[PDB]
Amino acid sequence: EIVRDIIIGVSDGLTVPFALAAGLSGANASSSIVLTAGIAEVAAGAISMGLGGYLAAKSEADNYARELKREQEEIIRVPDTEAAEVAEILARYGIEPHEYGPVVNALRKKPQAWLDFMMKFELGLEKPDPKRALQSAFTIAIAYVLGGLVPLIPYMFIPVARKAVVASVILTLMALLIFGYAKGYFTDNKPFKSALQTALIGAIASAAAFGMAKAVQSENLYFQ
Amino acid sequence: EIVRDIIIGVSDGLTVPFALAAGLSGANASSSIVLTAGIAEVAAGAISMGLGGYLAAKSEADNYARELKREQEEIIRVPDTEAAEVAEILARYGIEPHEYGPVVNALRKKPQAWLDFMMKFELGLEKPDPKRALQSAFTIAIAYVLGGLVPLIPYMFIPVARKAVVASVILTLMALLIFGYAKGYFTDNKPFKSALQTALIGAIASAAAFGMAKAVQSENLYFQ
Ligand SMILES: [Zn+2]
Ligand SMILES: [Zn+2]
Ligand SMILES: [Zn+2]
Ligand SMILES: [Zn+2]
Repeated sequence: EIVRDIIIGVSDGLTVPFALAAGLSGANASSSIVLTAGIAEVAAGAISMGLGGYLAAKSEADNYARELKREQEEIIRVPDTEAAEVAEILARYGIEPHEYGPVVNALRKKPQAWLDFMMKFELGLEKPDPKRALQSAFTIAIAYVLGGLVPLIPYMFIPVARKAVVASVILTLMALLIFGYAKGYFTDNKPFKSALQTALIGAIASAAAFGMAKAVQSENLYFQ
Repeated sequence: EIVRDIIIGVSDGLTVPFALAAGLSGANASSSIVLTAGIAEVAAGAISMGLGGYLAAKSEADNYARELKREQEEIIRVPDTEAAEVAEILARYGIEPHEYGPVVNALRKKPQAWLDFMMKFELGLEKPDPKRALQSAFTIAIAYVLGGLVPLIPYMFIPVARKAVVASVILTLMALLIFGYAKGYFTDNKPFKSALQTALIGAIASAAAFGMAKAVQSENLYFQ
């Protein structure tokens, strides 16, 4: 999870901060203009995922605990109505009633397990950790910033943008092929494929941002 | 899902395209410069989520079907080893062996159900639809574009950016309060809270993008 949040968050700040930066460079914009947009974009990105992460986590933490309660109240007020819904669960998996019948009886004495299974199928069996909800957001905001920084560094040292964009194109394509392989070392296999696929989303968007940076600048003589 | 993808995708293109646009306006940048960055950013965003959506969906479609096979091969080659892992599942929920013992026997004759449950707990019970995987990406790219367009429209009609940003601030704050309430009409309740919370992520990031647009422009006399 946190390994995914810090790598899935890096691959967003590596692509869009690069794509805009290259697009701005392509439309003959000054390094300084490429930074002001890019840093405005990185920070505006990190806040949006930072709070978006802790608005979904803090909403699902509340919702699944609230959904935990609503199903217990259905298990309590009308015990057979809740029994039938998970009798259906037992039934659903080709389990013939004369054996699962006694199961409900032991379940009616001990709440947790019977509940937990109906719960598993209602709330997805995902009772979450409250602290790791916050840790998900801070880790995704940080990794997203650190990935936006990578395409931007050269424009900080090189004030001709069409000079910097060549250093930026190689640095981040190196970074996309490194952090593409790392997103394949974990989770799904074939890390050389993931490397090339993150490099290719880079290219597609950096080229679209270039197509569109130029198209809006299309009547101006200099970048205005 | 598709209702979430088209509304969760709108709330990204409403916030970051606005935040940069306001930040650029705040640093005394021309409408035309605010469009060239913003349209570069919207398109570079839509490609990144467009392909990111169909690289995770097409990877999990393959992975869970591949994970479906690996567990069947463990269920086949060493039937008792797979039995023990889901005998553990049965055991785990306070189910005493003399009743679930006969369950495994009927399960050893019929593969699907026994498999499906171990599968449910290994692959999250999420065998996915291949077509809806693609529909998720096209719907999130489209909703993300349409949401970037909304903060940008006024700069297209109004060439003084500090004039346009006032129309943009009201249009999209209207849009965040409308599409914040709609993300509360579905999923979690309390839609007036969700409205105000999407409006507030707007403000936090639009203010951070403003803080940073200005800070990089801090030594220039005019926007350079
Ligand atoms: Zn129930
Ligand atoms: Zn029920
Ligand atoms: Zn197993
Ligand atoms: Zn096993």
